[PDB]
Amino acid sequence: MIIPVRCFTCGKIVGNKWEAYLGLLQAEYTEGDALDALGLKRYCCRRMLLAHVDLIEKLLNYAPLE
Amino acid sequence: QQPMIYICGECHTENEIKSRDPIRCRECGYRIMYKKRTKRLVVFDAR
Amino acid sequence: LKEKAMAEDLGDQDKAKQIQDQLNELEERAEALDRQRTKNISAISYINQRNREWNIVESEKALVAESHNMKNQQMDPFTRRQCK
Amino acid sequence: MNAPPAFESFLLFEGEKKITINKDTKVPNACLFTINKEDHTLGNIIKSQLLKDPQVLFAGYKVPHPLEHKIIIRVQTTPDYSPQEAFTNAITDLISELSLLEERFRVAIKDKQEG
Amino acid sequence: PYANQPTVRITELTDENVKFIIENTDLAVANSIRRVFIAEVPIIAIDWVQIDANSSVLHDEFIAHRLGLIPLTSDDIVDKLQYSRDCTCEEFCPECSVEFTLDVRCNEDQTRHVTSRDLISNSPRVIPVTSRQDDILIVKLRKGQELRLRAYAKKGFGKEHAKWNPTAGVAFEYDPDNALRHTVYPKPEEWPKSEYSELDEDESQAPYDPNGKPERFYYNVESCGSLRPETIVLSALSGLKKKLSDLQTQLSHEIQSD
Amino acid sequence: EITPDLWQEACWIVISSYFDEKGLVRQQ
Amino acid sequence: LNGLTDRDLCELNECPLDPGGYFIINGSEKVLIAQEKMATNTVYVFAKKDSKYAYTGEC
Amino acid sequence: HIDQLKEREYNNYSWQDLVASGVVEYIDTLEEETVMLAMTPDDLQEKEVAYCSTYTHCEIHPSMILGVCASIIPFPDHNQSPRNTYQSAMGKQAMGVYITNFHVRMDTLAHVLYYPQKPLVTTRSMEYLRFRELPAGINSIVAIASYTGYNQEDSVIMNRSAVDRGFFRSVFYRSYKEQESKKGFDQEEVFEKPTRETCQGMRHAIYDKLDDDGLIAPGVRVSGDDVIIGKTVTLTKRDCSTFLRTSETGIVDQVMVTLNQEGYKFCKIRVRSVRIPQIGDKFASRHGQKGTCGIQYRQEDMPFTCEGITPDIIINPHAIPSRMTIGHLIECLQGKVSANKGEIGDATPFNDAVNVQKISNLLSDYGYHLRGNEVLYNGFTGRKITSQIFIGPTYYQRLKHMVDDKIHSRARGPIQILNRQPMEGRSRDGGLRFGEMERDCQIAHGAAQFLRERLFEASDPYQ
Amino acid sequence: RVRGNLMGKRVDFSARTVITPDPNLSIDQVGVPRSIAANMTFAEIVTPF
Amino acid sequence: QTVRISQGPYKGYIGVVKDATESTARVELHSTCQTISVDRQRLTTVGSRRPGGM
Amino acid sequence: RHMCDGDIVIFNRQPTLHKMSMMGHRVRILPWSTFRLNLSVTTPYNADFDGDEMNLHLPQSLETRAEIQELAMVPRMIVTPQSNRPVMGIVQDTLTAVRKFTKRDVFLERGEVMNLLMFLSTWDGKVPQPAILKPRPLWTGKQIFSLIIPGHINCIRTHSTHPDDEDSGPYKHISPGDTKVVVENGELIMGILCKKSLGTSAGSLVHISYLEMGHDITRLFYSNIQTVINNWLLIEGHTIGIGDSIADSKTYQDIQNTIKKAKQDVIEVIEKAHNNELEPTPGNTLRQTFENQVNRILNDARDKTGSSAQKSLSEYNNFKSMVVSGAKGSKINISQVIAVVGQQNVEGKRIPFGFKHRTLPHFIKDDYGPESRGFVENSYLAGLTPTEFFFHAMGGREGLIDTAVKTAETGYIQRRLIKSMESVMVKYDATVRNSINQVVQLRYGE
Amino acid sequence: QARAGVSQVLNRLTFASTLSHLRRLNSPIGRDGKLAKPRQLHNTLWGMVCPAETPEGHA
Amino acid sequence: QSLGEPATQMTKNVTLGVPRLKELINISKKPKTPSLTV
Amino acid sequence: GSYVNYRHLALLCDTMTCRGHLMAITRHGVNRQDTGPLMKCSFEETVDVL
RNA sequence: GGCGGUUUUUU
Ligand SMILES: [Mg+2]
Ligand SMILES: [Zn+2]
Ligand SMILES: [Zn+2]
Ligand SMILES: [Zn+2]
Repeated sequence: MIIPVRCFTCGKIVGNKWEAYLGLLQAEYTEGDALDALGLKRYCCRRMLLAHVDLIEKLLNYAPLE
Repeated sequence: QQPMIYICGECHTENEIKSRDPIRCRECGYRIMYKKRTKRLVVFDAR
Repeated sequence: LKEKAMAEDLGDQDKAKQIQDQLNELEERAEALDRQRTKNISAISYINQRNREWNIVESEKALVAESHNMKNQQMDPFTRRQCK
Repeated sequence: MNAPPAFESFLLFEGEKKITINKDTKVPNACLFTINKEDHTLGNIIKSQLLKDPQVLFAGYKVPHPLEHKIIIRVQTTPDYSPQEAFTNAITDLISELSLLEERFRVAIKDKQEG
Repeated sequence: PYANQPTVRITELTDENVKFIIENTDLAVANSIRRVFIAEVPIIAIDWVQIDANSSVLHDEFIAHRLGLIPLTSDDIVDKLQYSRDCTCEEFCPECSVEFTLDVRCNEDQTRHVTSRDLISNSPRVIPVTSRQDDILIVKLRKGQELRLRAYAKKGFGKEHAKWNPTAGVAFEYDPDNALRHTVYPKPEEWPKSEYSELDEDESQAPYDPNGKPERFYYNVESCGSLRPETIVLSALSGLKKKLSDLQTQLSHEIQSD
Repeated sequence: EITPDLWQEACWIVISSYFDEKGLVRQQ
Repeated sequence: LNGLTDRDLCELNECPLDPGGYFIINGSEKVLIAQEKMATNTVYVFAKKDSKYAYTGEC
Repeated sequence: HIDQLKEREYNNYSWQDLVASGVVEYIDTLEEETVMLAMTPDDLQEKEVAYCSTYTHCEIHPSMILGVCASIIPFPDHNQSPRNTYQSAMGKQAMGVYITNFHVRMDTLAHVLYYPQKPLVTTRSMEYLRFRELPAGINSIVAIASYTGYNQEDSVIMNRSAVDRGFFRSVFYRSYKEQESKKGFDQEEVFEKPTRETCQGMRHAIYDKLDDDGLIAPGVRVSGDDVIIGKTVTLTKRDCSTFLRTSETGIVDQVMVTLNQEGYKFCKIRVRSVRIPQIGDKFASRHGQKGTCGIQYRQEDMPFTCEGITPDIIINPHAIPSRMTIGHLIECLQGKVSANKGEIGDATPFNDAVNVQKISNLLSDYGYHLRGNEVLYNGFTGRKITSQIFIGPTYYQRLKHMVDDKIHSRARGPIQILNRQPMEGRSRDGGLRFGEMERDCQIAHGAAQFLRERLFEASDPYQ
Repeated sequence: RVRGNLMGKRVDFSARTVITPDPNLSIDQVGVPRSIAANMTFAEIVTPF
Repeated sequence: QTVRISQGPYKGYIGVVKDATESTARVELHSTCQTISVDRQRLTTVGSRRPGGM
Repeated sequence: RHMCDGDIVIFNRQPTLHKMSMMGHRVRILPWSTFRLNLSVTTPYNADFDGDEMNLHLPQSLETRAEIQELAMVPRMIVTPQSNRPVMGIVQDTLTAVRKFTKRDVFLERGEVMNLLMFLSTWDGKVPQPAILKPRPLWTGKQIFSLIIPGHINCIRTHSTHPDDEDSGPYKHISPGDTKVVVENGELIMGILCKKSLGTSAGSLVHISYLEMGHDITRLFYSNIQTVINNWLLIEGHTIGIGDSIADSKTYQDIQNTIKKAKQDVIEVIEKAHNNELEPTPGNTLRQTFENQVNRILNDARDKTGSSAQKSLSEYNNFKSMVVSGAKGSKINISQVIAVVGQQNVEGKRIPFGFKHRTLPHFIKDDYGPESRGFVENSYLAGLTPTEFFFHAMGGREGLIDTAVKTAETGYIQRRLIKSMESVMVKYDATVRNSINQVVQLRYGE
Repeated sequence: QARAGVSQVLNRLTFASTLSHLRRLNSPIGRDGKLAKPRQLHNTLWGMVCPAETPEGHA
Repeated sequence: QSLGEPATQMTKNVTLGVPRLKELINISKKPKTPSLTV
Repeated sequence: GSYVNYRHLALLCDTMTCRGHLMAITRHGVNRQDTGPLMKCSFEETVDVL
């Protein structure tokens, strides 16, 4: 539902990179380039960005009030 | 002095519903309403 | 409710008024959604659409490259039936 | 529901002893040291240090059970050398070696930091 | 019948990771130091959360989990603070804990990104990795939702929970060229050469060495952000030494009692 | 014009259109 | 929710991913399993051997 | 048609256009017996031995024969048919975000996974099945090996540190509904705290945990045998309320109150419980490799490659050959390749262009063994393992088969009314049945005393 | 009765839980949990011993 | 009544006393899904009233 | 009093098929919430640790407790009277581990030997003389395993990969391949261990141990074998993956040639059957003999491809290691994985013509070709064609239906068999009689 | 006397389960039949029925 | 039990396995595959 | 290929051929012996034999 | 102190 705070395998902080990842992918960088641009050498941490599903958006679509 | 406060379903407004009273909002008029979070010490261990 | 009232009422003026009210409500809802999703909720859809377009073009270039590099195809882990 | 807490892997319980010694009757000059609330960290190094010591005929640590926080180190030295002093000297020399390594690492770091 | 004289040489010193090489040591000691880096390393981290109002969409425990995973710098505070379990007082005293507060509420139309920056810490030095690179996203709030809580971070190590695991990814390698034959390659020509391989590109692996012991242990300690890498190495060495000292003291008392 | 070889990609555009036109529970 | 927009679906506490096509009786989501039988108006021929008839045409 | 269809959405081209142009035709099972169907258009139409040369139709994509749960299986043709069927059956039991609006639902029994990631290798069919948006699993670094021994007969060894960070963490919701009604002329129910005086029939449990209205407030702790609603029926009052089932333990999420069709006060209360992956939990990949978490080791104890990459799961290598599930190995290899590259791969069943050699060639261009094997280290002593373990990403799931939901015991619990014998069922706090087969086993053993004790002493003594 | 409640009864002091490997235990040992150990009870006579 | 463990390994947790005795006392942990038995002297009542009511 | 460590319970799996399915166990409590048991006590129960469920009963009387301890117990119920052979054998990863551990090229250092000796509950406390003193003390896997064998046990066994044409020729008592297990005075001398020596078979090592030593001695034997071989496997390591599934190119060429020859042969058989030359084999009709010849040709082709694949395997291959150990797998599985799956028969015959004279709408009518009827030409490693994929699905469905009907009928069969003789028993007069004292056998088992 | 199980409770355990239950079929043959011809996968179920998704118990 | 345990494992014409086992257990007047070996 | 001790087979054959005639293992063969109603109902035809 | 039925799942 939301980007984890760290990698399950390694432990590197990753929650502070989802927005940068979206921005780099939207600019022009591909995933394979934006990943190493952010700095994710180990493949165990690249899955947190290649596979993470973002359902918090759908969750917020059901606004309580207003 | 706790009249038991509820939150409407779609309006999300607070309502005071006492015993032996209908379950409806003060406005619009729905039949759904939830309660409010308790006042106890909700403490967690970030574990 | 407005749509049901418009479908139930046969008067032309009432139907036009209901249609105008429904259009105004839809426009207001769309404006609120846009103002609420101007960030994040819209950037995610933008990145998704551009990424699917990039994937389509990637697949097309891969296909044309596979069609071009038709020199030889000698592999072991592959086969196909051949009756008669 | 029966998951153990997370502090029972290192914290000692009221009544449990940290280290216990038990002399064996099968062979002479043989002692098993049972250490409570420890893991392979505090066992593999002691086994390796005991091996380096030539007067130690046998030295090996084991974990009776992974879920159980406990290890058993069997030691056997020459008849003119007791396993208690063997273990003591092993731990002492290991501590000295770690301190020397820490000092060397610190000086190497302070040199690497613009030097 | 004594210990050895290990040497150390650093090859890369940075503010994110440190690569060094230890020579003239034993494989057991190397592995022990590695495991101590990964677990037994004092460090501060959120541990006791108290939420007063959470109208967000996630769960009430989800917030606490994320707050615990958020790192917190402790370069010179972990050595001063004591374990809350060994404290000699009641309630999280500032002498053995740090306090944090969060109070956010989405008023504008755009959704809010409650990041780690909202964690207002009472202490100056104990703060999340946001000094010197976006912040850790806790949750997202929409208009009409809020989140008010206060947390206390204590000292701990990885052996208790993964939150107190400073080392992100410890890379430990010994004997790059399979010289000691600790790993038998069915087809050596099909395996790549290690980063530290001194062997040429012709030969696949170094020949066999019978009277050869494991030496030259290469470590690449990558810090998550809380403690610096060299600080982690020093703290781990100190912790291992303290464990050995406590074991020796207990052994002496046991021998004297018998 | 016939589409030789280059078909692994066009083979799924038709499936995509079919699923977008008709849902999974369209029979019910 | 006949051809309604995802906006209104979310406003009505529903999601656009719900395939739908299931009843709601007494608050429970009821789904009808498609039952199968023999096609009517077709003449089959069987040879049941555990009887007195050698062949049998069914309609 | 391909281009007019690719430029759809933006304009107004759909499947109806193809059906009208006369490029597609709906063939039924009775007419399919009289057409010369083809698999692929290019392969089966060039110029070889005159096999038929009179094709009338051509399928779209062969893999389309697969269904819903069988479609999500990557490389299903690389596995045995029984394991594909087992996987299609277990896929329905996987946890994750079953629906986007779950916070509004009040269903009974609902498991929601925290971080449901997307498969690193997705078939081209799940794109329409909608599995990528609402996944039911996490991509884990699985290492096929026999590390300790707790994963030797269809069992796994999870990483304790990963579980701590939030590896397959989930929340289970349980709802409880209760409506007051007019039982009779004199009998009548009402929500009210049963005090210790006026109420005669009452349970020996806590009641002040709830508010005056009688409904437990949200975000409050609750354990087994704790009052959740204050229903009292006037005879003066009998406590006819409901209690949280035993062995539940959780926290109240929300409370809803309304008027049912009859017009009486009807409330629903769902209590959530965060189920931390512990041993005994049942897991399964997308190939029928079901298992139960045997033991969990920390990151310091789990093995590690040349760099800081400890496996999250360790299956039993012995579970591979007998079951013949090479699709799982292919998936792991392709997942390693996709994570090193930076994009989801394809696992379509029939593709004629996804072999193992080419995937291995791509993987070798990243410093890894072409076959995926890597060199690990004994996490305990730190010595290299002589055997190069096969580690790589693989998509795992988590079934709702929790160990806490199945554990049960008994010590003279409740008894039935017809035949004074123990109850049945974990919810009713019943005892296990000593079957006739168990009777025969005991007879063979010759333990008549034990047999009589089971069928009389601990069953239903009577004079 | 003859096959449901005479030749096949339901007994007390019985527990049912999933199983997992444990090579550290002998073939005659069975690793039981703590909840079940606390729930079940064995009656023992009192003796000055 | 709501209590707070002031000493011991569980120092910091909050729970409601389920079963009390003359020495020990059973307390249910708010966070974890388990009830423990801690000495009574180790507990400290914190309560949860609601001043005001007007 | 609550259940404490050491109590005697009776553990069971819901389907009690035979006596060895409800044996006593000594209770041991552990933190987590799951029943547990040694893997060797998994064959009797037939459990699998994949989410199974087992029952645990506790008696309530010293009388009944002693009765269970003396009769129904794991170590006492090691051999079964149905086949007078063990039922608890090393049939898990420990089996493959001990096989690789007991090879002739296994050498250990003093550190590893002394670490493995820690896991031996029947160690006398003396370190054995190393098989290689100089130039460096190196023990041997077999030498370390000798200490695990209790007492002075004597037995001889044959290894799986033992060439039969060896006892006749020379090197009878000195096998080049390290076969012919010859244990003397409880000390392994020659040969490698596998299921033939440690598994459940008549005269196996565990069987000889139980017949010679006692039940408690055999219990300690099982425990030590597992606990030492697992700790050594911690260092050895065992895995499986593509590195083991791939062939050696030339194997692929041989497999393709064999498949082409098989196709040509079946086409020739079809041409002969069409032109009316294949005479009816005695006892069978023309179609019957045609199907028999086609099936024999396909089976011969499959066996040839499998033998070629097996001979092409390498010693470092994990599939071959597990197969030769007998822990899990078989030569047919390795063949179906690498070389070729084979035919997908249904009801003991080939895939029928569901449609009008053809299997699927793709294939043309009257196509008795191999691929058209179901012969899977590819392998699980190189993907499968959709037709053969659907056909493999049909074969799997047949197997599932067969298992269901078997489980439904055998239940009633066993119920009747037990109700027919639940009362028979041997009397003190040394004679078998029923409940009516009617002599059934003057002496049990004649 | 009528059928049973024609209307089931939609299993809302995951999205795949919801879809599968909505597109599921069911045969009217008696439960646990001695015969074995109707359970076998017929060749005609190509592109019409999933050849893998099916229970493994008595049905 | 000894004759029932392998019954759970077992499967010109002989019809061996569970069917033949059932036929022998139930002395019937008409077996399925009668035959003499002369 | 399986093996079963000859003792079990001999015992079964003897129980089937004890009363001269081939007593069938089914109810119709076992309930004819003069064992007793409490044992015949334990198998089948409960109400009938009672 | 509470029942019958059906369905779905698991070994
Ligand atoms: Mg099983
Ligand atoms: Zn990582
Ligand atoms: Zn209202
Ligand atoms: Zn303090």
